[PDB]
Amino acid sequence: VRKMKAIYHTLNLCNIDVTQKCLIAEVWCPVTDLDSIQFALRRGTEHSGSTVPSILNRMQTNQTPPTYNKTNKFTYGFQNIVDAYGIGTYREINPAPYT
Amino acid sequence: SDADVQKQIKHMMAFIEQEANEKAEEIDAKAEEEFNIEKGRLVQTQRLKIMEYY
Amino acid sequence: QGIQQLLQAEKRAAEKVADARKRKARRLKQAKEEAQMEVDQYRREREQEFQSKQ
Amino acid sequence: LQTEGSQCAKTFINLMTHISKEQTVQYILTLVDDTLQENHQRNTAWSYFLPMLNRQDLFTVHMAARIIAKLAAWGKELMEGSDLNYYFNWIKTQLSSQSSQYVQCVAGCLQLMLRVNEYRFAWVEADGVNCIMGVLSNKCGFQLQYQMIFSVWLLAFSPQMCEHLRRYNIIPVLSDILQESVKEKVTRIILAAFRNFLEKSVERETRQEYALAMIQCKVLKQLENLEQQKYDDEDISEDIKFLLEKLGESVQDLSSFDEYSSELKSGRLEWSPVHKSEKFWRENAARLNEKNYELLKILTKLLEVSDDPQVLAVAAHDVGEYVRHYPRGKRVIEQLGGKQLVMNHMHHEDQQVRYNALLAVQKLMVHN
Amino acid sequence: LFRSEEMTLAQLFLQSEAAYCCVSELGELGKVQFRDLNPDVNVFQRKFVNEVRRCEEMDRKLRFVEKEIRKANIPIMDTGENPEVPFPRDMIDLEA
Repeated sequence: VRKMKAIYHTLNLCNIDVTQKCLIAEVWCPVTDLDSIQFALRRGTEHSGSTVPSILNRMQTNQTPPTYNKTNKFTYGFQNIVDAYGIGTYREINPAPYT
Repeated sequence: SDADVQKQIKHMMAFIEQEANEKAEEIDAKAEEEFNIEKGRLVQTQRLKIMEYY
Repeated sequence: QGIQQLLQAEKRAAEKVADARKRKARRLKQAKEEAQMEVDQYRREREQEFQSKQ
Repeated sequence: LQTEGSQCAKTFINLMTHISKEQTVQYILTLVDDTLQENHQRNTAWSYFLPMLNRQDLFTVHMAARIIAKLAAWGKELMEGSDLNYYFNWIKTQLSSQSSQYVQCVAGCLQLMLRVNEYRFAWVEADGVNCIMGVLSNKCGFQLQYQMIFSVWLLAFSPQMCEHLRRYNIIPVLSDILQESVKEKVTRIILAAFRNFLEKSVERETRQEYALAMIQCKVLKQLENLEQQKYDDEDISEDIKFLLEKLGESVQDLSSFDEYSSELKSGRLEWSPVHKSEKFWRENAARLNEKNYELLKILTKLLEVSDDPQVLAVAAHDVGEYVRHYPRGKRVIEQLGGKQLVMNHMHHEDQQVRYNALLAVQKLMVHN
Repeated sequence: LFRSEEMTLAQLFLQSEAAYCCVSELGELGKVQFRDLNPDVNVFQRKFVNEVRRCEEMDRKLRFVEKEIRKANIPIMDTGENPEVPFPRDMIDLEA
């Protein structure tokens, strides 16, 4: 039930639904992680019984992107110690491998 | 893959004919109550006027 | 982008429902006026028993 | 461009048959389907084109089925219903679910024939309606189920056909399709199929379609949250409010005690919504004493002499709800010794009659 | 890992029938940042505020049972196994 509440919470976060009877979502995602989401979304719509595969359009806007760091079980403590003072911007050098 | 803009016009326009035909053929099939059984209201009314001459 | 292709596509899918909403309010008037064409015709359906009892 | 197509049809009909080039004949048949889709007359020749069709090619079997549905469902003098009972048997093998890539298309050709009224009477008699029940059993009914529910929705208009289709398990099989509700257009036609069923019956046998169909199934509890959802199509929002008001009376109109008296005096004591409803037991507080408290004594008598693996839990529930609503009835069952019967029946091996009699014996002694 | 990870702002096109199944499979993967398209709306009229109430009362009754078992001291085993997401056709059956 706590999963199903979360999916219905982020569908409230999803499309205005004025455009069609379908949902549009502008999500951020890693560029090098893009084969894994498309392989999951292709078989994710198969469970619903739909013959129409959902598609993924790439945008070229100018909104500021968030940061992301590959986080292990070891380097998580050294990451949030650096992250406590200030979040890093897009593609600044993370001092956490040096920390 | 540049085929996404083709895949967009592929099956999302196939959703249009799902709304186009199958919703209008629903309304086109709503004639048995709006034409056929409303035919039976007045032809039973003027069936009295056959009998009053009869 | 893709939603600009979907805005007029939704509109033509809404329009194909919209003219179905109006031909069902048009034939509905004709359904009452085709049911009173028997007034011209079912008096001739009365006419066959006029010769029969005569 | 509009070229008063009237003449040269006999030259086209002779060309459609005699040509061994099946690639060109499929193109000849597709031009006839495209042109006659929005226009008038092109039915002895319609019977003549049927024998040359339905043979040895995947394109001509459904393209002729497109044009023979357009010919049969349109026209006054072109209405040739004697040829219709001829036609159904040839394509009934193709109407079976053993074909691939064409089960969706001939269902669309089937809907055109099932549109007009007189065509439906000759259909269901020659049918063996199990062809619909075959595909309604799980066979990937994403679009296929929408086509077949649209077919039976057409079959609900004429009143005498409603008592023809009721010799089956239709509506709880259909409510099993309703609880899925993934396509969001199958639910708009299967709620309309529930309305066209229920509205067009001139009988008291609409109550046959509650007990099989509505009150004894997981549909009326589903219709409460169907109202809570946010549908856009305005006929759906009036379809639910029509079904909720038709089934809103349908729970308490047998929740009368008469029926319950028809249940108690005749026996068999089945599971019914009259037992779980508290507005039933709000009404018949003194009605067991209106029957001179025999009506309770006939209920503990069937509780006594019979083992009843199912309806004893109903009988244990019936004495429990009365006792909570009349404290003097606790003294009544003491004079009959029915409390010691529930004491024995709560120790039964079955868990349903154990759980119901445990609530029954604990309602007897709330206060002493 | 001295430079960063780089983000895309891709755009999803999820169908109405494939609206629960894809997002639930995206949550098991866990690499998306769903952004608010309409921030200027209230807490209701978000198309799915009806059953997110119903998931909260299903959570409310389940918090009551979890209080009840530990009050009776029957400590429940975990047996760590992450289950799969329940479909909405199982959601109606869950309240019963």
